[PDB]
Amino acid sequence: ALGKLQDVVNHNAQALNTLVKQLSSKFGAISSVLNDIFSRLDPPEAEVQI
Amino acid sequence: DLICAQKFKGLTVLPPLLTDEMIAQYTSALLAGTITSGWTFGAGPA
Amino acid sequence: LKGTGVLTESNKKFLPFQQFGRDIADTTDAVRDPQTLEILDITPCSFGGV
Amino acid sequence: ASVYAWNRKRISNCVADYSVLYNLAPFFTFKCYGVSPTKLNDLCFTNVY
Ligand SMILES: *[C@@H]1O[C@H](CO)[C@@H](O)[C@H](O)[C@H]1NC(C)=O
Repeated sequence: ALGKLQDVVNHNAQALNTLVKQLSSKFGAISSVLNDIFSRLDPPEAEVQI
Repeated sequence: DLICAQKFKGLTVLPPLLTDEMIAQYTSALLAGTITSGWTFGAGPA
Repeated sequence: LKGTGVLTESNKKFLPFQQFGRDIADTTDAVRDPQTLEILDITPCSFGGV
Repeated sequence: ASVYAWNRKRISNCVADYSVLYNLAPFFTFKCYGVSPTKLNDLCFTNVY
Protein backbone atom coordinates (compact mmCIF):
# COMPACT_ATOMS: atom_id res chain seq x y z
CA ALA A 1 0.00 0.00 0.00
CA LEU A 2 2.85 2.40 0.85
CA GLY A 3 4.72 2.00 -2.45
CA LYS A 4 4.72 5.66 -3.50
CA LEU A 5 6.65 6.84 -0.44
CA GLN A 6 9.04 3.90 -0.74
CA ASP A 7 9.62 4.82 -4.38
CA VAL A 8 10.88 8.24 -3.31
CA VAL A 9 13.36 6.70 -0.88
CA ASN A 10 14.53 4.12 -3.40
CA HIS A 11 15.15 6.73 -6.07
CA ASN A 12 17.49 8.73 -3.88
CA ALA A 13 19.48 5.64 -2.92
CA GLN A 14 19.91 4.66 -6.56
CA ALA A 15 21.31 8.06 -7.47
CA LEU A 16 23.94 7.94 -4.74
CA ASN A 17 24.97 4.43 -5.75
CA THR A 18 25.46 5.45 -9.37
CA LEU A 19 27.64 8.37 -8.36
CA VAL A 20 29.96 6.12 -6.36
CA LYS A 21 30.22 3.67 -9.25
CA GLN A 22 31.50 6.49 -11.47
CA LEU A 23 34.74 6.61 -9.48
CA SER A 24 36.03 3.43 -11.16
CA SER A 25 35.88 4.87 -14.70
CA LYS A 26 39.07 6.15 -16.31
CA PHE A 27 37.46 8.19 -19.12
CA GLY A 28 40.18 7.19 -21.57
CA ALA A 29 43.09 7.76 -19.18
CA ILE A 30 45.71 5.16 -18.29
CA SER A 31 44.40 4.55 -14.76
CA SER A 32 41.57 5.39 -12.36
CA VAL A 33 43.90 6.28 -9.45
CA LEU A 34 45.51 9.72 -9.30
CA ASN A 35 48.44 8.52 -7.19
CA ASP A 36 49.46 5.96 -9.82
CA ILE A 37 49.31 8.57 -12.58
CA PHE A 38 51.45 11.00 -10.59
CA SER A 39 53.96 8.34 -9.52
CA ARG A 40 54.38 6.84 -13.01
CA LEU A 41 54.48 9.93 -15.25
CA ASP A 42 56.48 13.13 -15.44
CA PRO A 43 54.30 16.23 -14.93
CA PRO A 44 54.47 17.64 -18.50
CA GLU A 45 52.76 14.49 -19.85
CA ALA A 46 50.83 13.64 -16.67
CA GLU A 47 48.46 16.60 -17.09
CA VAL A 48 46.32 15.04 -19.84
CA GLN A 49 45.30 12.05 -17.70
CA ILE A 50 44.41 14.27 -14.74
CA ASP B 1 28.19 -0.40 5.68
CA LEU B 2 27.01 1.37 2.53
CA ILE B 3 26.56 4.61 4.49
CA CYS B 4 30.20 4.53 5.63
CA ALA B 5 31.34 3.77 2.08
CA GLN B 6 29.42 6.79 0.79
CA LYS B 7 30.75 8.95 3.64
CA PHE B 8 34.35 8.09 2.76
CA LYS B 9 33.69 9.66 -0.67
CA GLY B 10 32.25 12.99 0.51
CA LEU B 11 28.52 12.21 0.28
CA THR B 12 26.45 12.84 3.40
CA VAL B 13 22.85 13.24 4.59
CA LEU B 14 21.48 16.19 6.61
CA PRO B 15 18.69 15.68 9.17
CA PRO B 16 15.28 17.37 8.92
CA LEU B 17 14.48 20.40 11.04
CA LEU B 18 11.20 18.99 12.40
CA THR B 19 11.38 15.62 14.13
CA ASP B 20 8.71 12.93 13.94
CA GLU B 21 7.32 13.78 17.38
CA MET B 22 6.70 17.38 16.29
CA ILE B 23 4.85 16.27 13.15
CA ALA B 24 2.75 13.88 15.23
CA GLN B 25 1.97 16.82 17.54
CA TYR B 26 0.73 18.88 14.57
CA THR B 27 -1.45 15.98 13.42
CA SER B 28 -2.90 15.50 16.90
CA ALA B 29 -3.68 19.22 17.18
CA LEU B 30 -5.47 19.23 13.81
CA LEU B 31 -7.44 16.12 14.77
CA ALA B 32 -8.48 17.52 18.16
CA GLY B 33 -9.52 20.80 16.57
CA THR B 34 -11.70 19.18 13.92
CA ILE B 35 -13.29 16.74 16.39
CA THR B 36 -14.18 19.39 18.99
CA SER B 37 -14.90 22.45 16.82
CA GLY B 38 -15.83 21.29 13.32
CA TRP B 39 -14.60 23.84 10.78
CA THR B 40 -14.70 26.99 12.93
CA PHE B 41 -11.06 26.78 14.03
CA GLY B 42 -9.86 27.07 10.42
CA ALA B 43 -11.52 30.48 9.96
CA GLY B 44 -10.89 32.07 13.36
CA PRO B 45 -11.41 31.15 17.00
CA ALA B 46 -12.52 27.60 17.77
CA LEU C 1 50.86 1.98 -3.37
CA LYS C 2 50.79 5.61 -2.20
CA GLY C 3 48.06 6.80 0.13
CA THR C 4 47.15 8.59 3.35
CA GLY C 5 45.21 7.31 6.33
CA VAL C 6 45.23 5.25 9.52
CA LEU C 7 46.49 1.66 9.61
CA THR C 8 44.89 -0.81 12.02
CA GLU C 9 44.88 -4.57 12.53
CA SER C 10 42.03 -6.09 10.53
CA ASN C 11 39.94 -9.23 11.03
CA LYS C 12 39.52 -9.90 7.30
CA LYS C 13 40.13 -13.56 6.47
CA PHE C 14 42.51 -13.12 3.57
CA LEU C 15 43.10 -16.68 2.24
CA PRO C 16 46.82 -17.34 1.48
CA PHE C 17 46.67 -16.31 -2.21
CA GLN C 18 44.83 -13.00 -1.64
CA GLN C 19 47.06 -9.95 -1.12
CA PHE C 20 44.92 -6.79 -0.91
CA GLY C 21 41.23 -6.03 -0.51
CA ARG C 22 38.73 -3.66 -2.12
CA ASP C 23 35.51 -1.97 -1.05
CA ILE C 24 32.21 -1.39 -2.86
CA ALA C 25 33.61 1.71 -4.60
CA ASP C 26 36.47 -0.46 -5.97
CA THR C 27 39.24 1.21 -3.97
CA THR C 28 41.90 -0.33 -1.75
CA ASP C 29 40.55 -1.15 1.72
CA ALA C 30 43.08 -3.56 3.25
CA VAL C 31 46.69 -4.42 2.42
CA ARG C 32 49.32 -7.00 3.39
CA ASP C 33 52.76 -6.06 4.69
CA PRO C 34 55.52 -7.56 2.50
CA GLN C 35 57.77 -8.03 5.53
CA THR C 36 55.49 -9.73 8.08
CA LEU C 37 52.53 -10.94 5.96
CA GLU C 38 50.09 -9.13 8.26
CA ILE C 39 46.73 -7.81 7.08
CA LEU C 40 46.26 -4.09 7.77
CA ASP C 41 43.01 -2.16 7.36
CA ILE C 42 43.22 1.37 5.94
CA THR C 43 40.84 4.13 7.06
CA PRO C 44 40.95 7.86 6.19
CA CYS C 45 41.53 9.99 9.26
CA SER C 46 38.76 12.14 10.64
CA PHE C 47 37.08 14.92 8.67
CA GLY C 48 33.78 16.77 8.51
CA GLY C 49 31.88 19.94 7.71
CA VAL C 50 31.79 23.27 9.56
CA ALA D 1 70.86 -12.58 -32.13
CA SER D 2 69.15 -11.79 -35.41
CA VAL D 3 65.96 -9.75 -35.41
CA TYR D 4 63.97 -12.70 -36.78
CA ALA D 5 65.35 -14.79 -33.87
CA TRP D 6 65.38 -12.17 -31.12
CA ASN D 7 66.41 -13.32 -27.66
CA ARG D 8 64.04 -13.12 -24.67
CA LYS D 9 65.32 -13.09 -21.08
CA ARG D 10 63.21 -13.25 -17.92
CA ILE D 11 64.13 -10.98 -15.00
CA SER D 12 62.59 -11.56 -11.58
CA ASN D 13 63.42 -11.60 -7.86
CA CYS D 14 66.08 -8.89 -7.69
CA VAL D 15 66.70 -5.20 -7.03
CA ALA D 16 66.28 -3.30 -10.31
CA ASP D 17 68.76 -0.41 -10.39
CA TYR D 18 68.27 1.57 -13.60
CA SER D 19 70.69 4.34 -12.56
CA VAL D 20 73.78 2.56 -13.93
CA LEU D 21 72.98 2.36 -17.63
CA TYR D 22 74.64 5.53 -19.01
CA ASN D 23 77.96 3.67 -19.27
CA LEU D 24 78.02 2.67 -22.96
CA ALA D 25 78.47 5.01 -25.89
CA PRO D 26 75.79 7.74 -25.89
CA PHE D 27 72.73 5.78 -26.98
CA PHE D 28 70.62 7.50 -29.61
CA THR D 29 67.29 6.08 -28.41
CA PHE D 30 65.94 5.69 -24.87
CA LYS D 31 62.16 5.97 -25.06
CA CYS D 32 59.54 4.76 -22.57
CA TYR D 33 55.82 4.15 -23.05
CA GLY D 34 53.41 4.31 -20.12
CA VAL D 35 56.14 5.35 -17.67
CA SER D 36 58.83 7.97 -17.40
CA PRO D 37 62.58 7.28 -17.07
CA THR D 38 63.45 10.50 -15.18
CA LYS D 39 64.83 8.66 -12.15
CA LEU D 40 61.66 6.65 -11.71
CA ASN D 41 63.20 3.47 -10.31
CA ASP D 42 60.88 3.77 -7.28
CA LEU D 43 58.12 1.57 -8.75
CA CYS D 44 57.67 -2.15 -8.10
CA PHE D 45 56.98 -4.56 -10.96
CA THR D 46 55.76 -8.14 -11.24
CA ASN D 47 58.10 -9.54 -13.90
CA VAL D 48 60.52 -7.99 -16.39
CA TYR D 49 61.12 -9.15 -19.96
C1 LIG E 1 63.00 -11.58 4.20
O1 LIG E 1 61.69 -11.10 4.47
C2 LIG E 1 61.15 -11.68 5.67
C3 LIG E 1 59.70 -11.29 5.72
O2 LIG E 1 58.99 -11.78 4.59
C4 LIG E 1 61.97 -11.20 6.86
O3 LIG E 1 61.44 -11.77 8.05
C5 LIG E 1 63.43 -11.60 6.69
O4 LIG E 1 64.21 -11.03 7.73
C6 LIG E 1 63.96 -11.14 5.33
N1 LIG E 1 65.30 -11.67 5.11
C7 LIG E 1 66.40 -11.09 5.60
C8 LIG E 1 67.70 -11.77 5.27
O5 LIG E 1 66.36 -10.08 6.29
